[PDB]
Amino acid sequence: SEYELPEDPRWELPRDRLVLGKPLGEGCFGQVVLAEAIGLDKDKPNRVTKVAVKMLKSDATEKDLSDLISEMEMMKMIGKHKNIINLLGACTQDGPLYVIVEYASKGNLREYLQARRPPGYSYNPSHNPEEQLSSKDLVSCAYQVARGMEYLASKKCIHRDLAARNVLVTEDNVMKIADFGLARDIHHIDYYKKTTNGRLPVKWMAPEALFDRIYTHQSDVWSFGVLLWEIFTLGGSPYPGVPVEELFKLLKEGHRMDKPSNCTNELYMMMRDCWHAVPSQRPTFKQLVEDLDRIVALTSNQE
Ligand SMILES: */C=C\C(=O)Nc1cccc(Cn2nc(C#Cc3c(F)cc4nc(C)[nH]c4c3F)c(C(N)=O)c2N)c1
Repeated sequence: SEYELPEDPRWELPRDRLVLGKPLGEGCFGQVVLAEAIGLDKDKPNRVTKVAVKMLKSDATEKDLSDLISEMEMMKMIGKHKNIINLLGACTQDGPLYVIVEYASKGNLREYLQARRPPGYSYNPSHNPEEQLSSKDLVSCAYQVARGMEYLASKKCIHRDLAARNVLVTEDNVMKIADFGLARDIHHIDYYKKTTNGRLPVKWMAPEALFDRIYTHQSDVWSFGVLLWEIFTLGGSPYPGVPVEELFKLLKEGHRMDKPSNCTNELYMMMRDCWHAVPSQRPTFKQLVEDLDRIVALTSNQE
């Protein structure tokens, strides 16, 4: 009420049409709760949709608020795509700011993959394992992420933290890139500081991002290579046993993670190409999409 929150009639949802439910997850993407929205779709005003609702914490500063507004406005400018988390609406009047986005019921991609490990990869940590993925399913996962990044890059959006923990999976097994709308911090950052889930984002950074804080579409392609490695280890942890100060050394001297046990030579070579030392020599997302499209069609669904 103290601030001028922007009301956009095309996106604004009355507060009374949002039935809030349980908090979602452990807060990696903010204070997010599950909800049911009534009549999100103006042609179907009596139908309910499950949605995720982002809000600010109790300790939120004016900086946290401006960031959430900016994230909302950035999602509008980027537009809709099947393979990103899409904006569905917002509540800016008669209460705290709510930003309403698509709900992904199967967790992030790392958790999705780990729960589908065969009991025979590292162990399956889920107490209720889910059915194993085919080789085609895994390549299709990579294809969908590539398609989401190709769309984001076409809108001049650089993700800067592309990783399996930032891909969410819907009930229909659609991959959606998350947390792309975020303004870049104006301060320098700590290379050793984990997120709230304890991830160590330096292991997804291209060397030019590591050493000189240069982020481009080409550095997202490097991260995509790390994500491909995460997919074919079914949620593995990159650079196992390598401390940060080692990692800096190792990348400079030109080594790269070893191929996952269950990964074709062709997909490993795509990983290695994404990890070209020279940014200009990496594939583009346009090329990756085309190549993964072809690989999906040729990859067996039988094992
Ligand atoms: C740190 C531990 C932790 O909480 N991990 C974790 C993993 C997977 C899923 C969840 C819970 N969860 N969060 C979301 C979300 C979201 C979301 C927004 F609210 C707003 C966004 N803007 C942009 C550009 N991306 C956004 C985004 F992903 C969801 C969900 N949408 O379904 C779930 N289930 C917690």
